[PDB]
Amino acid sequence: MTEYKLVVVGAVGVGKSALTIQLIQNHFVDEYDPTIEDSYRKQVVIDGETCLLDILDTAGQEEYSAMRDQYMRTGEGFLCVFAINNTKSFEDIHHYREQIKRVKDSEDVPMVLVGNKSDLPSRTVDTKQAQDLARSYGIPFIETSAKTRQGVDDAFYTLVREIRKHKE
Ligand SMILES: COc1ccc2[nH]cc(CN(C)C)c2c1
Repeated sequence: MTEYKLVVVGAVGVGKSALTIQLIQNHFVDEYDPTIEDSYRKQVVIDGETCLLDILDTAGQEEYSAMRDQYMRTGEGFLCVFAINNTKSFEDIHHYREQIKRVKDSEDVPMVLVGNKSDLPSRTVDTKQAQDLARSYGIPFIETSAKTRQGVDDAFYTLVREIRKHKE
């Protein structure tokens, strides 16, 4: 069995744990908890292929800068989930992108753009502009609300598809 190695990163006020737990045990928590290092490993079926995903939830606080630059070339995919309600996290993505490219040492890298809190009428991040920004890198942008769970399953399939395309 192929063990997929990926991590979940994001800014403050995104609610990353809402999306992870939703797929892990189908549960949604409204409470906010700054998960520093929480393991979310589960058997996932991708295209009829049951595999083990080493999913880890990591917080992106400035308190851990050196620790965050310690190692990065040990992950296949970096789940960068932002919130459509947080315009800061949307613009911050550029910084994260630059960081990834710097360490990856390669431009050929499969990535996707998923946004959380799409169930909020308080939209700050425009989908049109997001599409343009995503198309600049060649990555797809999908709105994935954890509360109602809209297009989250399908989004995960596409995320892994690009990784498989990179494999072969
Ligand atoms: C770079 O740190 C990473 C990246 C991806 C990973 N997949 C699995 C692991 C290890 N696991 C114990 C979290 C991991 C670490």
